[PDB]
Amino acid sequence: SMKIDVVTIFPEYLQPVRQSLPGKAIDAGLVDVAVHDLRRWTHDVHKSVDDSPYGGGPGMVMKPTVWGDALDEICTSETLLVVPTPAGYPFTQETAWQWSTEDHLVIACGRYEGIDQRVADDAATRMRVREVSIGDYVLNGGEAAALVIIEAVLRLVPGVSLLEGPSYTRPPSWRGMDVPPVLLSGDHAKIAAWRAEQSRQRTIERRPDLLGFDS
Amino acid sequence: SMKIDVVTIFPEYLQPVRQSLPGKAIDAGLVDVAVHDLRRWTHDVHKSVDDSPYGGGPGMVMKPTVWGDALDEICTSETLLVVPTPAGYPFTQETAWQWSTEDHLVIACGRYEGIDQRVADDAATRMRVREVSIGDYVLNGGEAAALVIIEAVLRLVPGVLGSLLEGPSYTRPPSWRGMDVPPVLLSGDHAKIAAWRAEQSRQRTIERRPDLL
Ligand SMILES: Nc1nc2cc(Br)ccc2s1
Repeated sequence: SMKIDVVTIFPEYLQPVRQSLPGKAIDAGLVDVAVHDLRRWTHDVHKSVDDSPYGGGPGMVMKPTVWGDALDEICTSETLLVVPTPAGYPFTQETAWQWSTEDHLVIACGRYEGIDQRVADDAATRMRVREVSIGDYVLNGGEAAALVIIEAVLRLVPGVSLLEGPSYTRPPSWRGMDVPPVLLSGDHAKIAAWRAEQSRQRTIERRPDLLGFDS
Repeated sequence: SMKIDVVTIFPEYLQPVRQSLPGKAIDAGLVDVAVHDLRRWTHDVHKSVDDSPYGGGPGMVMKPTVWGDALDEICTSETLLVVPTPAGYPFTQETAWQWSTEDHLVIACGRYEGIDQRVADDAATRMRVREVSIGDYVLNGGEAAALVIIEAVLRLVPGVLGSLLEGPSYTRPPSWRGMDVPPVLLSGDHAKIAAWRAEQSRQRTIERRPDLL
């Protein structure tokens, strides 16, 4: 049984956890996902969570005070605090396997130009903290990255390289395009070999890095 | 003017997109996002969208006849068909910039075991097709990847959503739980601040992303 808490100023954006794979995992009781509005930990009537950056720069930075109070309430020393950010360590399949065995993930979703660095620094004095990037692109906030991380982790929880090549299903001919004959041949060895080859050939074309080549 | 059509068996998943859109952008006709339930194009009373893989193996493959009908209705010659898949070319910020000037994106969300490859192959004979991965991990389906792609692309379209790594950021208060904001940031020496930020970026990139150097 895993607990996932997500902290965000847009709790509505996390509603997709209730569908597909995470929804099934929740219904099966293998995971509990709770979404928290960060503004719950504010005290002004304006419910401010952001302020201008020290040292200059565009945009706003999320205040450490509000985050600190939120994480104080939600986290324990056993928590794995996950902070999605384009500046993070890469989140990979290996990371997903690692986190699949955790009792408690707390995902802090930033907005504006990110979260005051002291939030992660302070949290790291009492729990494990992981700032991670899900890919080399910029979002407006961490919420979609939280959903990706939850999807990647939950499908690996007990109870739930190379690129996969093309797959096919019925009918054997469609619009004049035939399924590769070897796949219809029932020869397990030949099919295995063809699939292995297709995998390695797609990998060299689409992801040469995976095989130790440039680009 | 960008139109995005998303096709999925989980249309409710894509609701945050529509909710993410400022009314000003919609009323100005800058953007339109539509979500379509793939089962609209099923043929049978059981609304079947997948079937066992030829050549054997685990999982299911999505049916070409269903997807072919859906894309025939939704796509035109001007469409950029986007297919999220862990087996794709990498989706990066450069991709997002490229796609931000497209008139029509159609995002085909399938299970990771895949859509029958003839769907993309057929589509590619009359439109541009891009099979892409958003990272080096497997998701059960393309829906969360579609959310990431939509957000990364649309935030680059003026007014729609409202190298080295970035270093740390700070705001008030100047001291919090025993930690002070780096005094250089309060120095009023803006050339020095820029140099300090450059070094913080260098250190963070070496530590977290040595591949970038
Ligand atoms: N690719 C990603 N972009 C962002 C932007 C913000 Br603001 C917060 C988290 C993330 S993860």
